[PDB]
Amino acid sequence: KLVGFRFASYISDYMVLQKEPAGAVIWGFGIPGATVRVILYRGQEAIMEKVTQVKAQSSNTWMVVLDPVKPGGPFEVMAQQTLGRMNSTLRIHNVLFGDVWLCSGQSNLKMTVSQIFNATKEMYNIAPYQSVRIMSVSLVEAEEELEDLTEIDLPWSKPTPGNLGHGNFTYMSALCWLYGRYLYDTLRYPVGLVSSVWGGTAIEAWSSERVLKACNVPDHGYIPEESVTGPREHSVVWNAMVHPLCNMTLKGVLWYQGESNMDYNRNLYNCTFPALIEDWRQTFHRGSQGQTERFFPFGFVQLSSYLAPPSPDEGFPHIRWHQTADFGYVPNVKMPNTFMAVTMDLGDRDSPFGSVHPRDKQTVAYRLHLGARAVVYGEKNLIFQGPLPEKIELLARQELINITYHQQIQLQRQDNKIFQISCCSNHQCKWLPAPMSTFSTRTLTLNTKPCRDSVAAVRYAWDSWPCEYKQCPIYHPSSTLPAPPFVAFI
Ligand SMILES: *[C@@H]1O[C@H](CO)[C@@H](O[C@@H]2O[C@H](CO)[C@@H](O[C@@H]3O[C@H](CO[C@H]4O[C@H](CO)[C@@H](O)[C@H](O)[C@@H]4O)[C@@H](O)[C@H](O[C@H]4O[C@H](CO)[C@@H](O)[C@H](O)[C@@H]4O)[C@@H]3O)[C@H](O)[C@H]2NC(C)=O)[C@H](O)[C@H]1NC(C)=O
Ligand SMILES: *[C@@H]1O[C@H](CO)[C@@H](O[C@@H]2O[C@H](CO)[C@@H](O[C@@H]3O[C@H](CO[C@H]4O[C@H](CO)[C@@H](O)[C@H](O)[C@@H]4O)[C@@H](O)[C@H](O[C@H]4O[C@H](CO)[C@@H](O)[C@H](O)[C@@H]4O)[C@@H]3O)[C@H](O)[C@H]2NC(C)=O)[C@H](O)[C@H]1NC(C)=O
Ligand SMILES: *[C@@H]1O[C@H](CO)[C@@H](O[C@@H]2O[C@H](CO)[C@@H](O[C@@H]3O[C@H](CO[C@H]4O[C@H](CO)[C@@H](O)[C@H](O)[C@@H]4O)[C@@H](O)[C@H](O[C@H]4O[C@H](CO)[C@@H](O)[C@H](O)[C@@H]4O)[C@@H]3O)[C@H](O)[C@H]2NC(C)=O)[C@H](O)[C@H]1NC(C)=O
Ligand SMILES: *[C@@H]1O[C@H](CO[C@@H]2O[C@@H](C)[C@@H](O)[C@@H](O)[C@@H]2O)[C@@H](O[C@@H]2O[C@H](CO)[C@@H](O[C@@H]3O[C@H](CO)[C@@H](O)[C@H](O)[C@@H]3O)[C@H](O)[C@H]2NC(C)=O)[C@H](O)[C@H]1NC(C)=O
Ligand SMILES: *[C@@H]1O[C@H](CO)[C@@H](O[C@@H]2O[C@H](CO)[C@@H](O)[C@H](O)[C@H]2NC(C)=O)[C@H](O)[C@H]1NC(C)=O
Ligand SMILES: *[C@@H]1O[C@H](CO)[C@@H](O)[C@H](O)[C@H]1NC(C)=O
Repeated sequence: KLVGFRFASYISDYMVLQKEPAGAVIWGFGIPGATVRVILYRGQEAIMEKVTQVKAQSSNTWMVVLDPVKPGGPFEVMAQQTLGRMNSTLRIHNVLFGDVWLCSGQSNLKMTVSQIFNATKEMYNIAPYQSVRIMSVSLVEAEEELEDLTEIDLPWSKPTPGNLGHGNFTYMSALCWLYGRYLYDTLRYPVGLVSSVWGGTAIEAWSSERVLKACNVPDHGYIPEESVTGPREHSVVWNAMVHPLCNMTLKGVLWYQGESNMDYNRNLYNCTFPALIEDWRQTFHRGSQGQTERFFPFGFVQLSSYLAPPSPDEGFPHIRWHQTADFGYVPNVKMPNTFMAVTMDLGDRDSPFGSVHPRDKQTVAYRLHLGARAVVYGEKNLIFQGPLPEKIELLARQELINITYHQQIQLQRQDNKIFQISCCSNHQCKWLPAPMSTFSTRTLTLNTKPCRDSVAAVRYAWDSWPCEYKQCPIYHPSSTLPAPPFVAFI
């Protein structure tokens, strides 16, 4: 109905488009049946040209896929609209080509540069990162999937101190920006960061109907008040803030979510999250006409610490577990081409926003940058996963449990209460603290004395607030990566 020739909403000046091998997609609206010519200029020279015609059927859209472009810039992109004796031209300037990353999640990734530690110096450190272009999607929800973005908080723009730290939970994600900054330090070519994030949302709002069907999520349509403070309805956030973007070619996705699922559909998270990334991969693949990799990188953050009221069953450790598909590490078979950052040891007790919103986002960006370099940018043989036990065995006569880790381990502190084992007597189990007894470069021996001989399972770091800041027991000496939490059965 709106027949005004225009680019898509997220196509503006200063943007970053996807680089070779993938081809950037340029689409917009116009008059049905009119002809559209999209020309890419390097300076004043027209490097390339594609031709298409605006759909005469329902969509009312015109779309071209450019040829692979080499990272760099600046470029210009022009679209010309012609029909009969009617002529129109659109031009966007200072376009760059490089790796585009989509950041989404809830309030912890909404947190801005102005809100984190060392805020001012990070805010004003942009001089070497002017080719790290940024955009923040405004909060909109919709009952049905949308073809275009309704509302944009921060259009494509070069980073400045003001737009980096532009308020409380507003413009630029500290995590997204810092991660893109590490990425630019490494890659040294243009990076684009599009952040569409809504605080206090459950993963159901971010998933389409397909994931809900695949995981048999209860079709309440609504979600317990306190658990989630944002849009309850299913898939609305996805419909209005992520679906329109799936026609943009992007390098990868950064994801920080799970806090709102601690007490809502907890036990289905190990289904929904892998299903979510898979559905996003497929939908972006078809939306960009195959330009986005069908298995594009999906880097995510494991939930951080949280000072929580005492509870018999805490959701946070369960969600930390389910975020790995109950496997303890990524990438794994259920999540190929994915990297993770463990953040439970980066707890902030005195944060003004809450224990759940720690201000140390630089360390998170560093660990995510390790994961990305290893999994995505061919920096193999770089330690990006924390020490995880390859072998667990039980010595019933010695009343011990011998655990051996794949990587060498280094002891930062002993915690009698961090290791817990389950005591199933009369076939009724009970979780009890198991103190560490012996330690070695690659193995440690736990003690069973409090549980007699009915041992069934062990678990490590299964508390919402497991340790104090950067003070967890087990660490890698070289990589400064913490031993991730886990549960194992005997
Ligand atoms: C509070 O926040 C500020 C702002 O971010 C931090 O200060 C920056 O910290 C980063 C990271 O330490 C510094 O970046 C490093 O700079 C070194 C040289 O930078 C100078 O020289 C280059 C030209 O060579 C100039 O372009 C640049 O502007 C600087 O003048 C690099 O050598 C570093 O890279 C390598 O270092 C290690 C090895 O030691 C490698 O392992 C790395 O992978 C990497 O390859 C790095 O790029 C930056 O210079 C700091 N200053 C500013 C103004 O940003 C504070 O650290 C932070 N403080 C606290 C307490 O949180
Ligand atoms: C994604 O993650 C979720 C949560 O981790 C998984 O859902 C649970 O998975 C576990 C393990 O597969 C299931 O546990 C089974 O529970 C049975 C009884 O359940 C009752 O008791 C528990 C607690 O006591 C209550 O919470 C529950 O509501 C019921 O009242 C046990 O009988 C099972 O054990 C039997 O078989 C095993 C097989 O080896 C023996 O070792 C045991 O001794 C015993 O004979 C088992 O413990 C649990 O039922 C699942 N649901 C819930 C709500 O907890 C998903 O499976 C997981 N999905 C994927 C794909 O990873
Ligand atoms: C960017 O890439 C994405 C990739 O998905 C594309 O998104 C697709 O957009 C179209 C919109 O045209 C979506 O298709 C629409 O689905 C409607 C509802 O489907 C459900 O409900 C119907 C009955 O209610 C069932 O039959 C069906 O099986 C589903 O269960 C259809 O009703 C739509 O057709 C009707 O809508 C238009 C209104 O615009 C009418 O004018 C038509 O005449 C027709 O009656 C339509 O098919 C599609 O679902 C989206 N993809 C996905 C995966 O969901 C974008 O199109 C693409 N953008 C560009 C510019 O290329
Ligand atoms: C960004 O947010 C911080 C944190 O505040 C908390 O989180 C926000 C998301 C909101 O939900 C806030 O309602 C919430 O408290 C803000 O810090 C707060 O700053 C204000 C003003 O500087 C402080 O208010 C005053 O505090 C003095 C104490 O000396 C009282 O006497 C006054 O009457 C008045 O209440 C407030 O204490 C402070 N809160 C915390 C927890 O530190 C911050 O202002 C905000 N910044 C911007 C730019 O919006
Ligand atoms: C716990 O398991 C580890 C792992 O095997 C044992 O350490 C091994 O000890 C043998 C002794 O001959 C060495 O040859 C291996 O090289 C050791 N492995 C490693 C990784 O160091 C350890 O002895 C076991 N401890 C107990 C009490 O059973
Ligand atoms: C549209 O106008 C521009 C500038 O006047 C011109 O270069 C172009 O050839 C025109 N296209 C038509 C008339 O189809």
